[PDB]
Amino acid sequence: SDRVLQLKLGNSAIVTQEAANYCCAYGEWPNYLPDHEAVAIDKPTQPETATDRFYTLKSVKWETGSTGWWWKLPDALNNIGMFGQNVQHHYLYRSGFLIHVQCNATKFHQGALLVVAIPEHQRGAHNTNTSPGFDDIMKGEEGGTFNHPYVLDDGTSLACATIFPHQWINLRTNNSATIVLPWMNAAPMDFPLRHNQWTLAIIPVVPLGTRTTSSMVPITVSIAPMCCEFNGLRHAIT
Amino acid sequence: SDRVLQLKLGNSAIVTQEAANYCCAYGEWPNYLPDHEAVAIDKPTQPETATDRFYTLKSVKWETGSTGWWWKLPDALNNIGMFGQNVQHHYLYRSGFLIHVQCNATKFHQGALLVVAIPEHQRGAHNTNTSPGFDDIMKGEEGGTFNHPYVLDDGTSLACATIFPHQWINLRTNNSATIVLPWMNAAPMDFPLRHNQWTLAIIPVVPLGTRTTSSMVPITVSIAPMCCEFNGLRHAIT
Amino acid sequence: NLIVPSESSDTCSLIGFIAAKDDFSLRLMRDSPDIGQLDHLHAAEAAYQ
Amino acid sequence: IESIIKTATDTVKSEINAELGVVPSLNAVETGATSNTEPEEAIQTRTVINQHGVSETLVENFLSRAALVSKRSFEYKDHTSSTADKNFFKWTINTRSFVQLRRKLELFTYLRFDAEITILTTVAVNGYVGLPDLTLQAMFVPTGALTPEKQDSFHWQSGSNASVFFKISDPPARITIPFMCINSAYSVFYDGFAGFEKNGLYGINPADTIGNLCVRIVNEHQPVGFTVTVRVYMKPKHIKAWAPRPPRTLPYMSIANANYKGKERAPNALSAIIGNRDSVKTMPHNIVN
Amino acid sequence: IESIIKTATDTVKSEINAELGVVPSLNAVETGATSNTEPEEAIQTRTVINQHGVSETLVENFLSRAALVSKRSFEYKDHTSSTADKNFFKWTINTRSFVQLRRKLELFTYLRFDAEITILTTVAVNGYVGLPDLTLQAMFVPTGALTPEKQDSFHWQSGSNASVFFKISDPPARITIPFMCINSAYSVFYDGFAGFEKNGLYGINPADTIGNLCVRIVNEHQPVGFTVTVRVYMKPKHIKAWAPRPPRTLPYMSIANANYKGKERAPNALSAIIGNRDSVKTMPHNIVN
Amino acid sequence: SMMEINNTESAVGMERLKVDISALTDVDQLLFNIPLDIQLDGPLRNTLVGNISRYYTHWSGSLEMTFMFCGSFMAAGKLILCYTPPGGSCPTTRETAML
Amino acid sequence: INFYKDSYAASASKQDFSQDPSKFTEPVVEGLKAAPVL
Amino acid sequence: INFYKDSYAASASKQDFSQDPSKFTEPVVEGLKAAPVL
Ligand SMILES: COCCn1cc(-c2ccnc3c(NCc4ccc(OC(C)C)cc4)cccc23)cn1
Ligand SMILES: COCCn1cc(-c2ccnc3c(NCc4ccc(OC(C)C)cc4)cccc23)cn1
Repeated sequence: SDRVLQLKLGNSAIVTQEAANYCCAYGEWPNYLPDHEAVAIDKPTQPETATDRFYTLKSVKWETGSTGWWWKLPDALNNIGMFGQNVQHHYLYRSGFLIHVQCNATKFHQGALLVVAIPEHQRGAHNTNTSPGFDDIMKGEEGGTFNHPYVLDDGTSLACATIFPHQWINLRTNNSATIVLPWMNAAPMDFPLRHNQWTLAIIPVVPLGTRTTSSMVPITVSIAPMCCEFNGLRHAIT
Repeated sequence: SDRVLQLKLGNSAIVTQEAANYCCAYGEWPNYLPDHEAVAIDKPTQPETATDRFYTLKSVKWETGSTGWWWKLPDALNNIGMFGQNVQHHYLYRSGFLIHVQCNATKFHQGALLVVAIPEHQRGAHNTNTSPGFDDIMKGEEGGTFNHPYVLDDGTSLACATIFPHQWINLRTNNSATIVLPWMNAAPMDFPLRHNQWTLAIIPVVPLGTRTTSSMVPITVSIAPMCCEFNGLRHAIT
Repeated sequence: NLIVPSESSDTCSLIGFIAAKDDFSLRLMRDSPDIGQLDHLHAAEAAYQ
Repeated sequence: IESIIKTATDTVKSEINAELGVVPSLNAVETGATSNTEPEEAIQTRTVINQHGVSETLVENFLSRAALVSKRSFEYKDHTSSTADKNFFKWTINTRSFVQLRRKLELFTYLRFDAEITILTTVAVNGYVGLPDLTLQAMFVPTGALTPEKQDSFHWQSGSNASVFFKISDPPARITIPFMCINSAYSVFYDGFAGFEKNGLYGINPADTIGNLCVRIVNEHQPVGFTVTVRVYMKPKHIKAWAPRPPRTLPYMSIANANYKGKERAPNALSAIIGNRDSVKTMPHNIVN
Repeated sequence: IESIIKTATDTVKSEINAELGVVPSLNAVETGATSNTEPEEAIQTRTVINQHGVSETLVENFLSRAALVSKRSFEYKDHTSSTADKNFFKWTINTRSFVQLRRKLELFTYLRFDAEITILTTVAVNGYVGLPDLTLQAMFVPTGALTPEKQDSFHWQSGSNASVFFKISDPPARITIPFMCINSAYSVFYDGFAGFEKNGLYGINPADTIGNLCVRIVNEHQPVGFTVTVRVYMKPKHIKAWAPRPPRTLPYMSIANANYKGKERAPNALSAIIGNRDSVKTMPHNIVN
Repeated sequence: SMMEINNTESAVGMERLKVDISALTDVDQLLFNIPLDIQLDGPLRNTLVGNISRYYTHWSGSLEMTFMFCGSFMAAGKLILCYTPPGGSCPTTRETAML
Repeated sequence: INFYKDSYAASASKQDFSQDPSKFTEPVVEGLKAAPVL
Repeated sequence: INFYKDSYAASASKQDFSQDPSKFTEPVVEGLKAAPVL
């Protein structure tokens, strides 16, 4: 039963026939900001279906030498569709996210991806005292690659990364992963261009392998913002 | 009493201390499309305060030789703020409008402007069989000037234009005009880039005159869309 | 991507289908431009013989 | 507030006024309201019980009169050598060709009506032998249906088009066409463009397209030629009308647009709609005895 | 389940989904069922109260339009020297000769209907003297009744055949013929042979045979020749229809069979029904600005 | 009923009713587009909805397109199918069509 | 007399005497006094 | 208006709004769910 899943948000829908349940991060579901937690007193815009829909990013190729991939939220979506437009015209944003990761192969392929959503993934640099710069962090829709996935590029470890909300794509078992992220911040709202709440990380702990004829094995990320609110309307930074 | 007026919509407000009541066109007030009149079955976006706010256009100079000025709606707003962004990304739009026209002078000035909102102001050309072209009609935010205001550029007459929703700015009496426009179309919604529901016309039936020292006497137009709805989300035409 | 093992065909087909939903309505009947004739059909004259 | 009005209003008798703070003859045109001064307030009046009906200015009565919309003459003859309407014509249906009907309709922005159509046919001998009692076929060809190419083409078999067959000796042929707009009203004026590109027609709402009227003589040609004239009359009925407009003042130029030139001199010149008088103090038809 | 449908269905507003185990956009075409995905399941919808009627696609309205089934011209003259329809013709009744009516009927496998028949007559002088107001006789000759051999043969005395006499100056003659199949419906298609031997006609159900229509001019010939054209129109009414079919795509070849050739190139060629585009990525009428 | 999406030269008869998909070595690639004009000649004309609608002039309401994948059981893949409301050019890139 | 099945075939409807001229003569938000009007 | 004795003479019957499209759209023995359909 729970190997099939359909997700419908706005004008977008995704079906998978090979799910492994799905994760709700820390058991929460996204919600709008209630009046007893609100700070900014202006009336928020809540675009609903214009923003709360799946956006598909550019696919990445799974190759035998891959270290893994990451995308930061909201950064990866800040220039996409009506979510991007609302981000660019408003000082403050808030949302959850629905993350759906897709990777299929044959019954003769093997490989395992850890799919983990990390809150406040503050990156370290390797072998220097200088902190990471703006262009090291803010990759946008393309995302980044792990330098040292074994320490999550932060001097901690991959081994303990299962403390974060996660699933696996084990090619023998499943072809997709789904994680639902609530709003995860110390403030009730934030400036979308200078802080990332969540980092999606996809790490190949078991490498892709087969003895069939090789095909390109892509990994595709689809993300739906959930319960988007925006405050402090002005001209677009853009 | 009814010489003072305050209008508040979204983050914008206008006060006038020298109004002459205000016009509600045909006695209607703007409203959202009810379910028993709706055609398009997708859920509309209703941005509220992001769109339903005053936009101020570029001012025009009142000069002794002026023929008058016109702006077409929604055309004049199709590139402004979040109203423009919603227009560019949606196939269908609907709204009312709040029009506020501003012109002040001294107690030694005289002059009278007819301020008239014309539904379906289909323009004619002078002295040719060829219909007006796209660039004759679609002026955008800058608007146009009347060629022959005496026949409203349509072979009818200025004299009977008071059948349309209107006010006067008579400089002796008042310095502002306000007209509230409902949705005025044969369809419940329309494509915003190819049809204009309303034309604002400002025509100096009595010319500006004084014997004081001359100043620039500008006319300023502020327009608030009201109860905006958009349907058929896609990529921006833009 | 389309991903297949060596013993499957490397090329696969879609069939597309269309239908109306039950919110669908048609109006103002006309002659369909799909059919026409330039002459009498064969044996149409023979119906008079 | 809406009310039912069958007759013009009564006048009540009125007295002398002299009330401080009450000035019913003063008004403010700048508001855009029309003057509310009543006659009883301007002068001393008598009582008049007013029995004049208002039914003849009902919009239904004003517009529901049959008017000429189309007039076509063509030769009924052997056409083998002609270069011409060869015993049939096609007409693209419109309301803009005859100015008397056009100006009345253009008093409104939106109209919803059914159209009563009367088709009148007349025949004359070409330059006499008597007049033939011909049969005609009119066929309505909607948008995207094929129009006939010849008098005898198979399009006239009319499997799904509505056709009416009528004789010249009959009373005029008559049919009603329903209100057929894809909107709830026709757009009498259209401040817009018909297509999604920039080169489409200005001023014609695509939503209002009726179609084509195709009329043939059904008889084979005679040994001699005749001229046949077809006149089409439209009467709007079951009318709703919205947003009254300034009437047309300058002569119409085109069926396709509102373009204007004016007459060369007043009246109805572009510079002067009303004809001139010698001065604002001159009374042109002053009674003198 | 049968239900009464007068208008198109309403749309209900819909929320965000994200339910495990529920996939309304996935379907199985192999079952032969059509997709049951509703719009509310595919996207977020608003509420729409839908008032559009569906009466114009009723099968009664779709088919009950008068269409040309037969058209014959013949010389009205002294025929003593002619070799020809000698002031009369015989027609073997069929629905297959005019493609617009034929294609609509062939959307169904079985039809039951009564036939409203309108007979329109027109006359022209042979290559002018005026047109004569002739009387015509149409006689229905059922299966196994004898057809007339001459304009003046005693078969026209019509003791038990139904005849209608009509003038050219009249309105078109009109009669209704009942549903007369020996089965409960006409077989619009017939995958079978008409006779108990092997040489009988393929494709025509003998059960559907109507008979012959015989039309004469009743007047004796004039001193001069005229050409008379008779047009017969059929309107089905009181219609029941069963088993809808793929529409005809290739041009009809014959009244007697379904034989096909196609047009020489697309559209409606045997190798290509739809006209070509440059590629599956080419948009032929792409808007560009 | 089947759409004639592969209405191209070098597709003959039955070949016009299917679209062939292959493994690609570039990401996000366009596979095909479908012209939606039922009046003009295109993949929708010779369909049950198409043929019946062409006896009429006016139309309203929603359409469904269903696609059946006919690869082998061992074939895997994900497609995105996009409808763009009118006003602009047909999108040629996935991050445009995705909107 | 109307024996046709479609109701749009009927003769003209000359019976609707409802009027509301104030939607054209007095489209002001505050109704005017019969005090000075400004 | 029908003064003819035979009932087949009557005008057309445009009043039967009964439909059952499921006999063509869903002729399956087991009705489908709005779970996966196979
Ligand atoms: C303010 O106006 C803007 C709206 N607007 C309405 C019409 C209009 C609608 C329907 N009909 C029309 C007609 N009717 C010709 C006709 C059609 C079918 C016929 O059918 C027989 C052949 C069976 C016969 C005659 C002639 C002229 C105009 C019309 C045009 N514009
Ligand atoms: C889908 O279709 C397959 C079934 N199908 C029904 C018919 C049909 C039935 C009855 N009639 C017909 C007719 N009627 C000519 C006519 C007959 C008798 C008349 O009687 C007067 C002389 C008194 C007049 C005219 C002309 C053409 C066709 C028919 C043919 N095939």
